[PDB]
Amino acid sequence: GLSDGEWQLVLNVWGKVEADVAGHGQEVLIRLFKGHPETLEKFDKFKHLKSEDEMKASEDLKKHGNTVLTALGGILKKKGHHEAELTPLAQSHATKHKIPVKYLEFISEAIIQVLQSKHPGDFGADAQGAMSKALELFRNDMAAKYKELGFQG
Ligand code: HEM
Repeated sequence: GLSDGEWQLVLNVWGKVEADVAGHGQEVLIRLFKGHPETLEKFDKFKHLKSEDEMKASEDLKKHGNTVLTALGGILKKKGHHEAELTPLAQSHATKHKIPVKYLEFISEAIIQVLQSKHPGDFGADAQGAMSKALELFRNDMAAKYKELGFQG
């Protein structure tokens, strides 16, 4: 549960990611790969990128960042009523990609790091706390679906 006011600060800052979705997606995955290299091991398509210059050059890394943030935007706009948007994600991530929950935590922190670097002016103390609670609900709900799916890391 976030208040209505919190959901508003979340959608507001989300408006700035939507003015450049692939741009922000690409830096989130770089921040993630740079910050927890082990996460790169889950991506066949990218385990061959050896440096930040190669990641930056990567057209497919950019398309995938786009995918990720377009999926996450759809969830956020639901303001917590996102079961339907969430299921399919939990099903592939658990069964197919075998992504532990800690990895969800890693990407949540890269998302916040990107918004802080790119929009300091808009991403003050209030927007920061609201976005954190929004990503923390997303992860708690993903963890529970995992659980009913019979998994979890
Ligand atoms: C904010 C959290 C995330 C979102 C919204 C998200 C979204 C997606 C979407 C929409 C797809 C494509 C359709 C599907 O397979 O479900 C995808 C595929 C994938 N995801 Fe995620 N993801 C997230 C986090 C993660 C993390 C943290 C990892 C790895 C450490 C990861 C690994 C993968 C892989 C390996 C694929 C298939 C990539 C390919 O085409 O080879 N995801 N993700």
